[PDB]
Amino acid sequence: FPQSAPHGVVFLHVTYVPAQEKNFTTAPAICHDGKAHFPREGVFVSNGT
Amino acid sequence: HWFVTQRNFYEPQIITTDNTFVSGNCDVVIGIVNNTVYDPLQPELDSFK
Amino acid sequence: HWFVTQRNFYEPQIITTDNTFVSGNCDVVIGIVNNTVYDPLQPELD
Ligand SMILES: *[C@@H]1O[C@H](CO)[C@@H](O[C@@H]2O[C@H](CO)[C@@H](O)[C@H](O)[C@H]2NC(C)=O)[C@H](O)[C@H]1NC(C)=O
Ligand SMILES: *[C@@H]1O[C@H](CO)[C@@H](O)[C@H](O)[C@H]1NC(C)=O
Repeated sequence: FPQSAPHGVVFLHVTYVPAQEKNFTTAPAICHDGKAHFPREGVFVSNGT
Repeated sequence: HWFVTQRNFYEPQIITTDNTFVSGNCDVVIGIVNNTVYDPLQPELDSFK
Repeated sequence: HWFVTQRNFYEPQIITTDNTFVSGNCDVVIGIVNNTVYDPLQPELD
């Protein structure tokens, strides 16, 4: 949102910074019965099991 | 009905699993549309069995 | 035969509906070449 100032302009950039994160046992891909699979939007993760 | 078209030239297309991928669930989906698509495998099996 | 390859490297593949979408009616485009794609459902009903 722009904001006027005397002989200048002041912005109010609204950002989106990720908060706390957890560690996961990712993997490049996945395959069942001899058929490699790949992620389509995100990245694979693992709850642990 | 809905279409899937590129972002620079209007090319309306029949939404299909051909050019669409799934990474979520209706519960997780907001304003989910109870809208169906075409699967090019069901009618063929019943016709020729 | 007709093959679908990536942009830079040359890696031919069997032209399949999984790697190609549909649009239009083929009656308006120019340069269309008649060809057959593979339907995976055929072996499942033999
Ligand atoms: C899309 O389908 C969902 C499937 O549950 C519908 O959700 C239910 O719709 C019925 C319709 O009478 C309601 O009684 C339920 O309360 C809804 N929720 C559940 C958990 O059953 C949803 O309404 C459908 N959307 C539209 C626009 O019809
Ligand atoms: C491609 O198939 C259509 C289907 O009828 C036919 O009319 C057309 O002549 C074919 N193309 C060529 C080059 O023969």
